[PDB]
Amino acid sequence: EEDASQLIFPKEFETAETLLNSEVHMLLEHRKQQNESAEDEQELSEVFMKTLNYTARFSRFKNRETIASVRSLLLQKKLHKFELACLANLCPETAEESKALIPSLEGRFEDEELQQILDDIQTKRSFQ
Amino acid sequence: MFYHISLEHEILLHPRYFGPNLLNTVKQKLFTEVEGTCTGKYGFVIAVTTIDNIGAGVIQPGRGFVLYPVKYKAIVFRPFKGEVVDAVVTQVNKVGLFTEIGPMSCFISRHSIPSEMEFDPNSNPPCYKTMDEDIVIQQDDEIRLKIVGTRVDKNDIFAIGSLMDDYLGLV
Repeated sequence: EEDASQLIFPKEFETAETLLNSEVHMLLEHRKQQNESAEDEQELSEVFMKTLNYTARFSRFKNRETIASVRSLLLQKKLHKFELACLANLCPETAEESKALIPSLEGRFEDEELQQILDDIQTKRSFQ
Repeated sequence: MFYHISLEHEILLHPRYFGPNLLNTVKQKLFTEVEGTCTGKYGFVIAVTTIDNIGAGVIQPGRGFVLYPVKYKAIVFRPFKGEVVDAVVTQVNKVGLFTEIGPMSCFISRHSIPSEMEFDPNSNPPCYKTMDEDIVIQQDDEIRLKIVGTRVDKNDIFAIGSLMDDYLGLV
């Protein structure tokens, strides 16, 4: 019934906002600092831990401010909450690839423009 | 995909357990009941971001405990069919690829792996490679997959993936 490749999502996830793995990581990092300090609270869940590591391991923008610039950059482009977060997480490098991974992007922009967005994202990438 | 959404949850408490500070108790009980849980509807509740509001306690003659409705912001992970995600390979087997995306497991059927990737049991760490040894996928490698189906067995969700499309595979 649902299919992200056509931006067909369930109702529940409509009024929702997407999060980059980087943002998730930042948020989870804060929740940990809270659990750590201020005792009288059980260790966090396995689900947390696994998400904390996965998220970190795939965070492409390690700086808080950087993250915001990526978000805003894409934000001002006719993109779906899903499409935005997906471009930031997967960072494809070419429009072709881009369209392949996120078919919903087809026909939204000229390859030229789409390649601009991809290239800008790469620029914010906090390589290592 | 990760989302930041608003969820609801009811906390039931008999007076005897209000603790020195109720609001805190309600809050501590909430974190404990929802964090780590999973549903087919919203998926994995990764963590409670904020407690927006604690409704007025409900006292319905008959119950001896009071029901406190709670609205909160949480980070959830809800995969969808058609979504492309980066995964971590946890195991190479002659049956396929067992990977993990955050808290959710995802299985890539050998049948859903391009034919150029022959299976090699004899390889040091078992793996899938092109006869060309050009591309090699093994345990702990990061790969890109397209989720083909999702399942919910006992409130926990898991998925099935494929490496059949273009621009998928080794990262």
